[PDB]
Amino acid sequence: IIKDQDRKSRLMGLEALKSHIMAAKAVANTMKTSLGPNGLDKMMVDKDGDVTVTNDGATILSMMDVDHQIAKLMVELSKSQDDEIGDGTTGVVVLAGALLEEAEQLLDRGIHPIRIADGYEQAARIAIEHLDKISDSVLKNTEPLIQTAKTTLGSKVVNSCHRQMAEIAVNAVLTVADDVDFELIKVEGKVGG
Amino acid sequence: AKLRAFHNEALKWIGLDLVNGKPRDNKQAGVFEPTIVKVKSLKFATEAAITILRIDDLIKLH
Amino acid sequence: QMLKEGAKHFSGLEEAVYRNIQACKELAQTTRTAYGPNGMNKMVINHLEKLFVTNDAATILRELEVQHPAAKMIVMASHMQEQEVGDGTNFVLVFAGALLELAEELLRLGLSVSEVIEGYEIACKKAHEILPDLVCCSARDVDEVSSLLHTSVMSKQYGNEVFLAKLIAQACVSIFPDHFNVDNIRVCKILGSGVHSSSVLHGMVFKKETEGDVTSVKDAKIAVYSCPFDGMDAQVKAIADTGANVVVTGGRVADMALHYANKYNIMLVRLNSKWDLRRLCKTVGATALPRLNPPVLEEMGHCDSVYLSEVGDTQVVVFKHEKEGAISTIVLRGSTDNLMDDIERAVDDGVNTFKVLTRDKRLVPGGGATEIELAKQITSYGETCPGLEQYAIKKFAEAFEAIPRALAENSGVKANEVISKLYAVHQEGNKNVGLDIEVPAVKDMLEAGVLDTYLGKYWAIKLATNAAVTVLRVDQIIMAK
Amino acid sequence: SQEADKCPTLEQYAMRAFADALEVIPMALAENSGMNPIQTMTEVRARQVKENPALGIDCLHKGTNDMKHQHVIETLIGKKQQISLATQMVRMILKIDDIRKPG
Amino acid sequence: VILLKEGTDSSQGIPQLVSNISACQVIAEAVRTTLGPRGMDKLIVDGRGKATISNDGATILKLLDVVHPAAKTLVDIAKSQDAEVGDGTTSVTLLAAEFLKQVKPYVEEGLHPQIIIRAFRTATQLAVNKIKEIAVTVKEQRKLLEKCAMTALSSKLISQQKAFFAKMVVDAVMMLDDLLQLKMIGIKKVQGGALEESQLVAGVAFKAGFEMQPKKYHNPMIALLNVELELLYDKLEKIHHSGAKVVLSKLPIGDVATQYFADRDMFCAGRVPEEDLKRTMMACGGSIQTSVNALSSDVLGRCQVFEETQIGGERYNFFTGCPKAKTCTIILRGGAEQFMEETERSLHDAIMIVRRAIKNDSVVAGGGAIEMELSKYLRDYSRTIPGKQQLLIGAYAKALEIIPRQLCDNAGFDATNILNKLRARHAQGGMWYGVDINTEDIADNFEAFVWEPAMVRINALTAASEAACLIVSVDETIKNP
Repeated sequence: IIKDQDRKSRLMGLEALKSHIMAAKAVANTMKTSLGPNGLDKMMVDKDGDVTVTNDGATILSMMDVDHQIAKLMVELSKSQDDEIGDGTTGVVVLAGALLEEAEQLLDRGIHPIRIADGYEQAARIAIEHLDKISDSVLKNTEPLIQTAKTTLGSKVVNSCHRQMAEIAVNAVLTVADDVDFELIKVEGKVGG
Repeated sequence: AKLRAFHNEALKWIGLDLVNGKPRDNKQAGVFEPTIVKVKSLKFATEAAITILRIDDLIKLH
Repeated sequence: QMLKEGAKHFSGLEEAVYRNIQACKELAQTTRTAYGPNGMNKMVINHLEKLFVTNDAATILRELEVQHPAAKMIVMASHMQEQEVGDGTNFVLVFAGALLELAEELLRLGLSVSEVIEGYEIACKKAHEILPDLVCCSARDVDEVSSLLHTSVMSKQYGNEVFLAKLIAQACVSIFPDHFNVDNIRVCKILGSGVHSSSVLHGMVFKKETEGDVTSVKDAKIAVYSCPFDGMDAQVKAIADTGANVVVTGGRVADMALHYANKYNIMLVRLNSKWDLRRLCKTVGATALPRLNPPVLEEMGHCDSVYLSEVGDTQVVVFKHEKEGAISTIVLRGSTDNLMDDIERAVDDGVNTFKVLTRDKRLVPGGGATEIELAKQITSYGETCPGLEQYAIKKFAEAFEAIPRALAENSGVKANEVISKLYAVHQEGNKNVGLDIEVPAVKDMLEAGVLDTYLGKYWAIKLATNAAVTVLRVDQIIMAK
Repeated sequence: SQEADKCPTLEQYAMRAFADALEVIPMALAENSGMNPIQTMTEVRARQVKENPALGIDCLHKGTNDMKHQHVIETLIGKKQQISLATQMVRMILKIDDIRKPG
Repeated sequence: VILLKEGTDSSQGIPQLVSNISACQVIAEAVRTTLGPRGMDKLIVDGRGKATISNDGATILKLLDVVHPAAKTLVDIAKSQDAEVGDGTTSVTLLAAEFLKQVKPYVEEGLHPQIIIRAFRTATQLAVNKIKEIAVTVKEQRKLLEKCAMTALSSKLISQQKAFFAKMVVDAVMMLDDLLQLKMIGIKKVQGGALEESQLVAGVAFKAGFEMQPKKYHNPMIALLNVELELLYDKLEKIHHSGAKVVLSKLPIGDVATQYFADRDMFCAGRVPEEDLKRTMMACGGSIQTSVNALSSDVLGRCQVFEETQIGGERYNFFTGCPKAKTCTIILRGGAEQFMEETERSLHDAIMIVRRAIKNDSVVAGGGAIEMELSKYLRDYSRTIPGKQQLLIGAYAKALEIIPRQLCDNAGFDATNILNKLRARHAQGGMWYGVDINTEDIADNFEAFVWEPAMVRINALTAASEAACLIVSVDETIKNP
């Protein structure tokens, strides 16, 4: 008789693939616009009538009405990316979508889901192998450090003085460096100036 | 089913005698048909399938 | 205007017959599957979302939502039959329907309903005369006892242990059957291990509540109480003066009444159903002492064994070994509640069947054998009784052909073939000839063992008959909405 | 892509697709920059294979240019982890072919 | 008029079996994908949000909104499979449904239900027996057990270091080897480092007391406390006067309180999770106390080593070296959560196999290797067993071909080519030839070291088979709304 009551949603066969594709691709296309220094900002106004002009994906997904499971997953990717290192919270989102966008293609060809994961896994394992190959191991190098920091303080509201923020970041890390501990860094914040 | 068991026990000469209604020795009974019939039966029937399976689309039109 | 008010479903003559008969057929066939070792149980779930998996027709009808007038008559037939001997609960049902079916066909032809009843009623008395003559009287005698108990255990879910359930019921009903009574048998469904673990305890089992008390009391002086032990010292102290080392309270007991009964080394048991109290007064000789002040030493029953067994991992007091234990307890064991339910359902039946023996030794070779014989006899009888009744009488017998028909039915054997064969071999092998489902072919039921109680069949014919007849008379009934 | 060829099997088309999904980031840059994503990747993929991967997409000058010189560097963990996270999640969903959600 | 009210949907004859058969088949299919090492997880949502990612049929059938009779029965089967042997939960649920798919084409033709039960019940028996006649009884020995571990990790993401992990599994199973209780072998996954760092702890380990406190204290005297150590010096003194040099307060610890702790030389951590608190209790053997005044000398557990290292920057405490560490904690270290997650899954199963190795000796070729054989022999016995049972038994064997069938599908390999390729290689090699899904091709399990307890297949067959018989027996469904 009635296995699943009402108010549900059962995705079987290509129905599950499709749904995720169109659901993710979309969320991936949304953030994709806010990628890079030219990133397009978004305004997330919840139900309280509060404005939210942010450039970060995690900040946009944390205020976006996400009902679909697939979308929520994309919300956990930017959140995880933002809770570990933070930088590039946008990338992971856009990246995830692209992969899926391509996957669907292979699917409609008759290629089973599991298999798609396989290839993407091996390739990824190799994608890193190469990225870790082209790298140029940076040097207590005052020059490169202050630089890398400026590449993170760019396209932001703190870009007007990314130089001062980087300078503090370098010394702060260099001091508590022994393996660097982010705990030995107290960030006191007070109004004034 | 009973035919199969009695077909691999009392050898080939074991078929169904509709008259009586039990696996009987058609060879001993006298039920014999020229093998040529069997050949044509299979051959025709077989070729008959291959063709219909070889049909992906047609066009008869009124 | 309207002959009758609104919301009053009426039916007259044949119009009613068709409806009544039809409703009874579907209801009689529904349980028809629950006949023989091929009995296909059913799952009925009432409002309270309760699942009932039983093979007993009576249990089915008394759990099905029946609102059809005539249909309710079938629930009565199965009810009485279940209260008479238990076995044959489905027998009456199916048969009752077949009768109506053969009768209805007689009316559509032009035959008077009156004659129908007469013919059927007259054949009902003839059969009740044929059965007692054809019946196969058996020998009490543990040898014959197990034989009938062994033929009443099959056809159920506990057929895997038809040998155990046979001896278990053979021992119980053979320790206090003065005039045996099915009420002196207390069955307990304890979960744990297979049914091949069922034991026979000579007494009554229950559940105590105190630990520090004597778990295993020797010659105990049981004192059945009903008044609560709440306030507690003078109450429990007045029980130690009489020498009551075992207290069986009917209601709850105060914590201070337990600690005191726990200090006096007196095994106390609270929350004892009203029936468990009565069964304890007729097994050890205890007196239902209301208040806690009038008890004495002459009100204490003797129970040689009152220990705490944790069989299946659940504590249970076993009041066994008494002077005149008139009530024994059947300790059932099951791996699942499902198997435990079925088993017990069948145990009771056997208890009634045995009760039939103590009041009727006679037995007939079931499996359809007796049915075919009666059909044969009755038919001939009809030919000896001239008049339009000759048709009704023969039709009545043709109904008995529905019993073996159902037998080969729940087995997938062409009735048309098995029946014709059965009769032929039955008219030569006599009564004993029947149908063995386990092996689709005619066989001597008496030899196969399959033997039913004479009295079991007797009532069936009468009850079913009289009942069906009634439902046929009331051919016009509106209501009064 | 080249490694996808050195290794046949159905995983070949997979690796290829994976690579194609590794071009989105750049293509997007050209997109959000205003330059035609396609025409951009045209000069990119070209100027990249010729002058090593040290060249990327300068969304400021609209076109190709050596990143190492433009001082547009990024920690390895950034990209490194990025591929991971995205890959792991997407993989999970791929294994999801049925979700019964009541209520 | 009218038997049943407008609501008692009566399904008898065949319209009852069908419906119950179709749903059971569909429910099974749902989990039919969670079969194998690369199963298809299912994020079950409880409407309220909480999403649960499971791969086990039981956990899934227990979290889904089941509102169908024949469906709720499947949940029972899964529960009866999960509480008996464990794995195969999805299988038994799928098989039972499949067995209803191969019989359906027979019912619709007129094949009597009961008769159907005969064959099915006869087949299951014939099948179960073979499991005891074709089961390979293997041998203990740290050498063999380690082998049984590498085979459990091979063809996986951990295979990269399955050599080291296999050892940890064996030791973790050897240490607490008193019938090995999986509920005692803990697995601690913590991101940071490389799989080449994961080690086996002879106790437990948690994720401080003071910057530079006794990092690695010799023999500790565990002092667990539920209450917080905040308002102070009174409580700290009580701990010192008890000999407790190691305290673990479930709640935050006072700033100053921490000071006197570093002075009296006593390692004490604050905000210790409830679960962890219990672990230490089952580890070094420390008793949990709510109040600090209830802590006595007989409440201070004992351990061999206690060190605090920064595995990934975050200092971690270890509780290794317990007198009777009947609750070990496998510390795992890795790069990301994923890799570490998979690791916790590979080892989990690995422990299972190593477990069933020390327990049940008789094993069999998994990967549906036994199924292919059974399906073969069963087909033969068909010829030997003519009549109805013949054709049926054959179809029964055909069904058993679903285990290996879906096995390949749950990876991406063609079910046809393999199935046929299996039957061929099977009828030439032996009863060991199965289907190495990890390689998507047939292979000998004896050499592929792919084994599983003889019980598994047995517990599945019977339970799964009998289930179908139920839905088949009950030829009618009434409820009474």
